[PDB]
Amino acid sequence: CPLMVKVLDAVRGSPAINVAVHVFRKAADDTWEPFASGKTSESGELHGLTTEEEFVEGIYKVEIDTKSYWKALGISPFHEHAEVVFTANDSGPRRYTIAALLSPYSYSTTAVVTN
Amino acid sequence: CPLMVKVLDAVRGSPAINVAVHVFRKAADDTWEPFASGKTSESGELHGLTTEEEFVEGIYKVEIDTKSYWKALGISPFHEHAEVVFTANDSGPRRYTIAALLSPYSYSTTAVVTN
Ligand SMILES: O=C(O)c1ccc2c(=O)c3c(Cl)cccc3oc2c1
Ligand SMILES: O=C(O)c1ccc2c(=O)c3c(Cl)cccc3oc2c1
Ligand SMILES: [Ca+2]
Ligand SMILES: [Ca+2]
Repeated sequence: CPLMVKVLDAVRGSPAINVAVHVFRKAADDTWEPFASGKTSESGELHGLTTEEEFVEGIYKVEIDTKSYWKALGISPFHEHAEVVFTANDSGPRRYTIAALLSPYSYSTTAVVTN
Repeated sequence: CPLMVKVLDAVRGSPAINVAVHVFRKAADDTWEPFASGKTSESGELHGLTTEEEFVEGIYKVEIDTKSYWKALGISPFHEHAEVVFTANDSGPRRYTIAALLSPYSYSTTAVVTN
């Protein structure tokens, strides 16, 4: 599991459960090709998106469907989605966690990259 | 101007100066059409992107070129850019400040919307 996504809710103080997440990889023609997707679990985590063999160097986009999340909770949101765009670089063994903390008019994201 | 962008640097505790910002608007064919662009000043602020006439309803994407910013400071950062995607003016004109706070492996963004 080289890529995991974790989503937290800053309003309710909880994991963000059942959030749709789509991962795309940038193609040679600069378009975004679907790569993996899923919904966060009760812990706010989305595991099993990809494998070591599939996850090659490149530019990836993680789109978190925050608008649908807030709407399911009855809360008025600002963003259409949260988008995290990054380069995967093979500098020895690495596992990537893309984490996001959501509020209705703000989000924060960090990368936790470990060996 | 109804759209302002402000960027801060969380490593230095300073405005993020000379950050390139590109704004796109979703077209009727669902592609991202260029809308406006500029760069942050010595205060970290970007004024004058657009006008009340040009800033119509739509879905907008504000791309903040964080990688180019860090690279100019001699730092290899994680993200390619920070992306802020939102529907604007759906209930009439508003003024939007899109703020971002940058670190090499993380960013936060918030919107301040006023009438
Ligand atoms: O990976 C985890 O377990 C984990 C735990 C805590 C956080 C967290 O508090 C956090 C904050 Cl403030 C801002 C932006 C992203 C974040 O991501 C996290 C991720
Ligand atoms: O518009 C301003 O003047 C302004 C002032 C402070 C902040 C700020 O601290 C801040 C933080 Cl912590 C996290 C994410 C976005 C932010 O945007 C700001 C914007
Ligand atoms: Ca490389
Ligand atoms: Ca409308």
